[PDB]
Amino acid sequence: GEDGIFLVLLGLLMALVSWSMDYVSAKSLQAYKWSYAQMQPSLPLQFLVWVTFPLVLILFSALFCHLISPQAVGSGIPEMKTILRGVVLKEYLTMKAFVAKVVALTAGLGSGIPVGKEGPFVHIASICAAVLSKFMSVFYYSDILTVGCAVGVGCCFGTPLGGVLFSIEVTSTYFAVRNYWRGFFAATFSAFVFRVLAVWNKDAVTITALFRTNFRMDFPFDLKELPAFAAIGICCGLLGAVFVYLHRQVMLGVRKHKALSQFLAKHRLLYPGIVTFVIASFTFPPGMGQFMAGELMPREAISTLFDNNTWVKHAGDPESLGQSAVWIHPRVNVVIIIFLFFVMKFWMSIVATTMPIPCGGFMPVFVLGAAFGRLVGEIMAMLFPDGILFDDIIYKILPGGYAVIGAAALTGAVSHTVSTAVICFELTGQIAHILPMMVAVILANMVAQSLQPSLYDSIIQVKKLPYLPWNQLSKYTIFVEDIMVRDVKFVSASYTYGELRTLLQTTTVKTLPLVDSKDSMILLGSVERSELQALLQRHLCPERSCCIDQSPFQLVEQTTLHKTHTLFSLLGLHLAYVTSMGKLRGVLALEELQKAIEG
Amino acid sequence: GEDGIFLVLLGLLMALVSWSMDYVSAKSLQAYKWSYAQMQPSLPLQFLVWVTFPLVLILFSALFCHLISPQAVGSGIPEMKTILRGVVLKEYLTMKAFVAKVVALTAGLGSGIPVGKEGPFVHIASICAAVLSKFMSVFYYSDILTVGCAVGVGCCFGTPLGGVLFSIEVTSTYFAVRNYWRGFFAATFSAFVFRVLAVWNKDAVTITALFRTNFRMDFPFDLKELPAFAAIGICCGLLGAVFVYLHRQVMLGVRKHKALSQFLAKHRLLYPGIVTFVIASFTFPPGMGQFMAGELMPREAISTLFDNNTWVKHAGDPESLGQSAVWIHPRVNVVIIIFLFFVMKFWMSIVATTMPIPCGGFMPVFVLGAAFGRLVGEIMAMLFPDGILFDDIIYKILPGGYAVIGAAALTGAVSHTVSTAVICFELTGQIAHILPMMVAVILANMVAQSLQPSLYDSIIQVKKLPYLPWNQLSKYTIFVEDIMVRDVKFVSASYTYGELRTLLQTTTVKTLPLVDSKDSMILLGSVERSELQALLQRHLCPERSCCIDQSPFQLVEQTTLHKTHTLFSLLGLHLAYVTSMGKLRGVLALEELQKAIEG
Repeated sequence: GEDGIFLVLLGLLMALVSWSMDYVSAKSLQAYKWSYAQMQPSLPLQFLVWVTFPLVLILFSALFCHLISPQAVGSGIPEMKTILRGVVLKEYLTMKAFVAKVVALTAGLGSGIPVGKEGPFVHIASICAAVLSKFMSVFYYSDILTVGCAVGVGCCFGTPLGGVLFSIEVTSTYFAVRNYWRGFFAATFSAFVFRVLAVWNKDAVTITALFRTNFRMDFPFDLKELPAFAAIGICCGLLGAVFVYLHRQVMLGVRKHKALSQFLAKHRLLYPGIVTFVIASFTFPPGMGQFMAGELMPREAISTLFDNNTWVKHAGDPESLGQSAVWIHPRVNVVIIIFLFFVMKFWMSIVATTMPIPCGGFMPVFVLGAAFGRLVGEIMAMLFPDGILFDDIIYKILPGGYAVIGAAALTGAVSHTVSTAVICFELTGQIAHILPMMVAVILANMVAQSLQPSLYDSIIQVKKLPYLPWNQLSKYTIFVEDIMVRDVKFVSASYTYGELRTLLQTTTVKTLPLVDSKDSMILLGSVERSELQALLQRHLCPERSCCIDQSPFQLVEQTTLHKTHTLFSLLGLHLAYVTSMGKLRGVLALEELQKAIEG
Repeated sequence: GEDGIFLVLLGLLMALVSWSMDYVSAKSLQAYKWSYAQMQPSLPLQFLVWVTFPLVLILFSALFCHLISPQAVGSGIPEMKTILRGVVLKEYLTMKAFVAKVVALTAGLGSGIPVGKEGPFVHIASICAAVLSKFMSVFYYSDILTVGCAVGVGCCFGTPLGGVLFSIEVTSTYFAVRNYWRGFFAATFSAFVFRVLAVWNKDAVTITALFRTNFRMDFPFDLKELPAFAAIGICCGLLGAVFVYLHRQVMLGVRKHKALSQFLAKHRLLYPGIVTFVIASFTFPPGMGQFMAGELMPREAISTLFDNNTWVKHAGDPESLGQSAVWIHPRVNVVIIIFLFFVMKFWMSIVATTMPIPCGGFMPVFVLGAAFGRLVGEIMAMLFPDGILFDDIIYKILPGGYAVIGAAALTGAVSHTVSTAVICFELTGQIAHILPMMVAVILANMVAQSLQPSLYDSIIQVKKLPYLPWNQLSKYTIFVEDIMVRDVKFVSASYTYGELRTLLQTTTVKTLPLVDSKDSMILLGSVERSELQALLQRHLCPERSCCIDQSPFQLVEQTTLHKTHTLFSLLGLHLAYVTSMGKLRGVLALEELQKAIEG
């Protein structure tokens, strides 16, 4: 209840900063489109302004990623899912770097290029959670991490339950119940406040999800195109896996040669923008948007792509429809335009996420899934223009739900989870296609689990971070024999004045192994050095309460590394006093286990 | 993948038995209504047939609950959520009692009284999972329990994600990720196959959820009635808590006196039916259904209750609408009919779940939540008949979504969870009212968590079962001093022929504490007695491979009971070799911890 007050204040400021950032980003994009409309149609001058805006904005964000933030480039979720695996980086969790990312992320979201949103927003959300936890309870750790992840994605998209499911279902092994209680509570409140303020100030008539894709919802599917639903898993996940492979094909491409390393050391700044320059050469709407339709910021691009009609029979008319008018070449078949759409988008999304930016890998992946979905919907509308008969009512198909199941399925394959489709129908506003997208997402996840590793697993692999992985292969010859450290810290309780001042003047660390005697070698517990210092100074001052805890563990010295990994996984505890008969024999660390599981 | 084949065969037979049971139940109810229509309107004779059908059917089910099943009366979820807390009852998990429940549950679902469905279906689902796991892997325990619970509720209602959420979120403390993978996989497949077969044989045009409650979904709520949404939590959860209290008011009412105990021992059979007899006297449609409208099996009763119109302005017409025509008295205001509706339903649902039947406590609770929802919707339609203005379109309110948020909210309060509302909108077919029902469910859950215990917690309390509870109150004076058992089983590895045959001829249990020597008292590990017997017989026969595992634990002998409860909770392990300096000093059991936490 009262911790829930902490939670709702958290989600309050989360909704504030989310509304602020997308408000300013939308104003920026509409101001750009305002000017680019209003000046004149001059093909040197439209090209001029078309190349002036993006890289000024992008390299402004890149300056903020470079100079103020020392290490926060390429940030997102995999570093904090490694933090909940144990490796703490408090210098990386800096509040000052916090502001260094988000407004740059605003300039990231100010980009006309597709960018990532949620991963950095998850990270800065966990920053907000940790800092406000520092401010509160004076006026539990991976709990705050998991809560931060849940409220971050659920305040990105106003999606509570898919947000908490997307937090817990991948970034854990076990999970505590007070944490999901806090999770859905703050996530529901965050999704609540995020939607109302756009009705408070700048009308968003009362509630959509974000996107109301209106359908007839009467005889929707049917099950005759259900074998076509076979396709809506399989190849989708296939190409998603290829994406992962190609991402590694450029991550090694980050550091395959020394010459680009040397010129990067010569000047770090110029590298992303120039190649964005050439896809700026592949964005230009009257030059090459004649054959790509580059007039599409991705949000309204997919809302227009979610049009509840058949564009093959709307290839029958030259009618001024809504924004879907941008989907017509006057003499080229529109299956060819969806061809050039998906091909240019997949080989531009890779270099979009390649550049040194804190990037999530979800939103261009959404637009390619939606592209494939309305692709297959329009081409089977071409193959079957007939529809069915029903009681005095002909029911033909429509590809909007096909677009939304593609933009659930392929990104679920990419994300190696199922919560992505939960976000997908939760933003869709209608829940006709639930069990087909569920079947497709589990098909694509088992394809992707069969073939390739994850995105973020490959990310922590290439970045070579300290992580725990494992793969359930307990071989014959692995023993804890060269791993424990036979350095022994020790305190006897029998230490008097000189010995106590010696302990004051010698050691450094926060808590200590406490034994009976150093000849006994048998551990008793662990004691705060700080409490000892406090007791000694506050007994030495008034011149002129021994509480004891225990060590909950012992490593029997012939345990396999897989079962020891399992042990530290279920404990969630860091170090090991590997003893024999009570008598301490070695010290085992988490990083030592990681270096062992290298083998 | 291949364990997923086991999973989909499981969910296949689950969908088979679910389709079978509700198919036969629907045929039974329509055959009853067929006869009760077709004979004649005679008030002695309609009363005659009206009292003949139900208790014949009910006491048929009660005979199956009594005679064939020795202990399976009052079954459901709380016994198996206690089983995953450790207490195994394999005699209670009998396949033969399995068939003894379900067809009786069919006669339970054949009843015109509101009954429970999911709890017994969860239990028999876990029975199916355990038996098929016994049959497979020859051609992990609470994993099978949690999978059984998830697939049971998700095959009850065709609801995968709310089903797996309803399995995990209450019946656990920690939870493993392979288990939810299996969970949503089989749950999605079960929900898939359950819906298609009603289109295969007996048309259910292709896909609803179950109930397509069609709404205008255009300016739906608005936020001006949002303070009325304050009410839709609070009092709802209030009365739900009163329900729990009143349930205990009859559970003690089960065993408050000795005279009814003596007459129950005289003949167990007659007790439920007679009081059902008198509410049969409170069911009769021309006698007292003039003032209760008893012509309502609950499924179509709530689908009719989900009518997307205002019955106050439809109190304006005598028009033959659909089934909603049964909601009219020709001279009594319909707020008074909803008065008698909710009052008779809440004091009949208690004695419905009271009787010795395996019963869930959800479906009449759904109908009272829906009753309160359309109650408040119709009365604010009376208070505000105006609606709003919009662009040449007047938008007035409609109480169907109000009915569905009530039938999410109060049953979420009753169930002490949030997954119930997930099932609610997942069966609703439209997801307009998501964030209001989320806000209402968290309000009602915090009210119910503030006031009263759970249903099933009170159930295991009154049934006095062996369970672990706790309540985060570590007092000053609790120590593990009178709890460990100083009986020591011991085997030395140095035992030769006569000593080994002595160990063969003496002990009983499956695995044993293995020590170095009995004078050492220091435990080494645990060894299967069966493997020892096998080695000795298969070395004694060919006349005429010592593998060693370790004991992963030690209880330091001054641990508090709350932290020891926490220890066994996080381990998921049963017994404790409480040693000192290696040397074994006591044996601590789970039931001993339960008897300690009695204090």
